[PDB]
Amino acid sequence: KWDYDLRCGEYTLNLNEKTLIMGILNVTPDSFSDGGSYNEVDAAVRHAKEMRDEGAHIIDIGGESFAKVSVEEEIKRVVPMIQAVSKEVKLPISIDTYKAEVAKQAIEAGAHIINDIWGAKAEPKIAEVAAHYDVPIILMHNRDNMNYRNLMADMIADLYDSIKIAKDAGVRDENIILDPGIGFAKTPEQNLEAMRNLEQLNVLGYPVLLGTSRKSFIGHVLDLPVEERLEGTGATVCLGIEKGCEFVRVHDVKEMSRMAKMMDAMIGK
Amino acid sequence: KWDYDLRCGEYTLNLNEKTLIMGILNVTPDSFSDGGSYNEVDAAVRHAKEMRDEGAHIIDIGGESFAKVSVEEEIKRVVPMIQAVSKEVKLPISIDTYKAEVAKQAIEAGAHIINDIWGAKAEPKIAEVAAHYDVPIILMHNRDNMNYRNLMADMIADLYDSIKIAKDAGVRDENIILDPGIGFAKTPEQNLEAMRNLEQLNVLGYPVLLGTSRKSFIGHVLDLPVEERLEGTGATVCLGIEKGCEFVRVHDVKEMSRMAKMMDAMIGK
Ligand SMILES: CNc1nc(N)[nH]c(=O)c1[N+](=O)[O-]
Ligand SMILES: CNc1nc(N)[nH]c(=O)c1[N+](=O)[O-]
Repeated sequence: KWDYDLRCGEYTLNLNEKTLIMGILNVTPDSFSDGGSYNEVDAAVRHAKEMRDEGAHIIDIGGESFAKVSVEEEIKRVVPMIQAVSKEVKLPISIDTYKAEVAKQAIEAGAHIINDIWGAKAEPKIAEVAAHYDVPIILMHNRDNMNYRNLMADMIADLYDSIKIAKDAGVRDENIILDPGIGFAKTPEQNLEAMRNLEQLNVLGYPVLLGTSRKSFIGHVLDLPVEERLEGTGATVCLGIEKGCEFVRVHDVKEMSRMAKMMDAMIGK
Repeated sequence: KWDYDLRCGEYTLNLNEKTLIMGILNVTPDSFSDGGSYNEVDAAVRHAKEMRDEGAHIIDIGGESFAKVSVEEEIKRVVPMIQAVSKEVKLPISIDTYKAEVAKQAIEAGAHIINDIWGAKAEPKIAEVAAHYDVPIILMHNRDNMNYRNLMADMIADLYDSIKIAKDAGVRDENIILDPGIGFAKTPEQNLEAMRNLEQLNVLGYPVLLGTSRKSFIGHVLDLPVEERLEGTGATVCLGIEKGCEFVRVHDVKEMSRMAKMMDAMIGK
């Protein structure tokens, strides 16, 4: 399906061999620090190690989500975490940020991939940062409103607008990944419709990452709280893989890695 | 999709509303009994109650699987269990047997559905029993050999041979359910191919039940023992539902009911 691998500097990810698991780093800050304090960084490193041991392929690290923080404060949180994880855990790191300056400092600190929940629309200079460092960037579907004329047609148009911003900044096709933004600017009903129709995104010709883990729409369907959503997350991961996604972004790496390996064997990936 | 409901005597199962969950009753016999002894029956009733509370729609009960047993001995085991479950748990019961006489006595004891792992081929009179009591019968794909010319084409031919045996005995179309027999007369590789192609079975025009729970092919893929196959079972259940199956036969009812409910919401069932 893919005639290239994802080049992540010292690491390379094959897009044809298996579904790639992105583990969500828990990044809980210490209350009396703005810092790369031992407790907060050590906890993050331990968590990165555990996700690696349970089958993660990428570690996703962010700096907001928790005391309110300015850009300078966000960088001071995320940089020490990227530095320590990048030294201690041999996996590529994605930086979860929509801000150009955070992206830039995170890459300088050791991050390999930019993960942007606003798809280069909140701060278009992030695509300039991406193009310059020659890193993959994930362009997620998101909007400041839910006024769809036609959900899937509109998602694809919106994503194409993100692709144009990136390509116009010099991002190469091989460095673009798309994501439907499940749970962003969508009703519960719309998140289900997007899942049901996820294979449409494949027409744009880029790899697709799916983020559904523990999201409210699963709670809407099952009437279950956040800590009781493993089975529902699982269903979303399996459907996403059947519909052709190359990556899943998940909290529960052990369980979802197993589900994904089984799905891969069945579909012939 | 279906213009009829499954009529199960006092119970009715709708085939359009949700994926139907068949819970596998654990049926462990007491060693010094041939009997409906208290320990063995009480344990079965407790297990049926738990599966009901966790979302099961049907309870599957068998008499072999454990001391060796003749037909008379198999009936003496299963009848007391069917009697007690049928009195205490308000769900339809399927009798897991390929033997005409067991089926007949089980229905007399209160069973609603015949679940036949040999698809009326081991004892064709079982279809006569089915037609007479006007009960649904599950015709599973099975063979005494793995010599396929072409796996899916051969499974469909084999299943059609089962359908012909049932219809020739007077079984009505509305009382036929098919099952691909995952883990029967198939290599691990063939069980994966069958999963990947399960939607072909839908051309025959009958509802489909999928049984994958905890099976060796999942162990083959994940290199995990029987008690560590929940995530793999889950993947198989999700793929089966996406490929249009109406029932799943499972050990872990809580977890698989949740997965199935989420899948149903996504696919628009
Ligand atoms: C950084 N956060 C995310 N990133 C991507 N790419 N997709 C998501 O669904 C989410 N998410 O749900 O939070
Ligand atoms: C009674 N046992 C079964 N019955 C059906 N219908 N399908 C199965 O896969 C199995 N099974 O795997 O054991």
